[PDB]
Amino acid sequence: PTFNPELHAQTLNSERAYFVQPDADPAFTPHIGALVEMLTYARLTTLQAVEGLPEDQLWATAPGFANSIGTLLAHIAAVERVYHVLSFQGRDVTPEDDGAAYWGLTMGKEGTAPARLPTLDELRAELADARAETLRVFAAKDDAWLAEPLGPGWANQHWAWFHVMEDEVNHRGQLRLLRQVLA
Amino acid sequence: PTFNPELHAQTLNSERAYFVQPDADPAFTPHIGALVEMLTYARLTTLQAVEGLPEDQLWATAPGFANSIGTLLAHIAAVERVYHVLSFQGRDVTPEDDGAAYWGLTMGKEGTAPARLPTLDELRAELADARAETLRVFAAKDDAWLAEPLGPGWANQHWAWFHVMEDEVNHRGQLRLLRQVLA
Ligand code: NI
Ligand code: NI
Repeated sequence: PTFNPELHAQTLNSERAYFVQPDADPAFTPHIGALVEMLTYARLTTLQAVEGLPEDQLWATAPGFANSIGTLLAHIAAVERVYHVLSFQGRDVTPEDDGAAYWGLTMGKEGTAPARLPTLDELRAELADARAETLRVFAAKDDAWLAEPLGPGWANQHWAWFHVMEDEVNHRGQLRLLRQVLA
Repeated sequence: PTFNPELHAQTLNSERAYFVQPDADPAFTPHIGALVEMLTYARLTTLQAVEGLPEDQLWATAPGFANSIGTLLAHIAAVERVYHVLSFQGRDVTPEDDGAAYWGLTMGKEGTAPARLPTLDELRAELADARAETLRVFAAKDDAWLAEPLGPGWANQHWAWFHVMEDEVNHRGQLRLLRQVLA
């Protein structure tokens, strides 16, 4: 099996979003399944935080908030893209080889900037596309894989994917405050 | 067995902090073990965020930041205390029965305020004390328990403890920005 969205939370407006069910979906082994639930919840809460945002506020900053909502959304997707390289391809990321991801990763300070800045819809599409790739690969792996060190070292697979989730939540806390300042 | 701190990350300055090892500690069943690792990592990162903070900044606010660092640290501990009630005792929390926790939970707006505000050391002691109680109880439970609905309903045990971790990380993102504004 592959990821079936109907077996996971699709909205925060349901009791499903408040259950972590590691065996919900036969596409995933148990620890991987638990990660999928957590990643799903983190993404639903990121999207709720920016839902309805006036588009003229997307790149706005404020005192104490050096990174705009758009910058943070680019960053969240880019961290996932970076971990596809570290976790799935097994190599370190560089600005040479991974320029777009590196730009997102570094809040636009390094790497390769896009030709024009993305719209909010494009940012959400890139978030979804990154996540689709994660879930594709997760369906191919098992919990023994999750215990392995990363190819480039210094962490294990379980931590790496936890970190993708945790960093999203970290920046979503920031997004909540910035939106409130701007709006 | 009960929680042995030597079997878990004790510092962010070690490769141990970047491994999630659900079977590290015989005190815990696998999904519970994974939560413990995640909760541990979240707490280490909260403490790093406030380490060395000048104490005169503890209750300071700034434009866009209605909740001070002290308020957020009180909140993080209080959410854990609230979940001890919901998860372990099996009842809803009220301002009548859980006044101190309710004050932390609500950023000081409801509930029962302390006689005087805590110092940074006291805030960290309360964080540690709350966590000790969590780990005590986790050693008594198994993964079947983690799948159960909460007694007061609306979530499962697995989600509840995930949420304690995730909300900490959310507010730690806020703490990072506030400290940078003040300092
Ligand atoms: Ni980040
Ligand atoms: Ni909170």
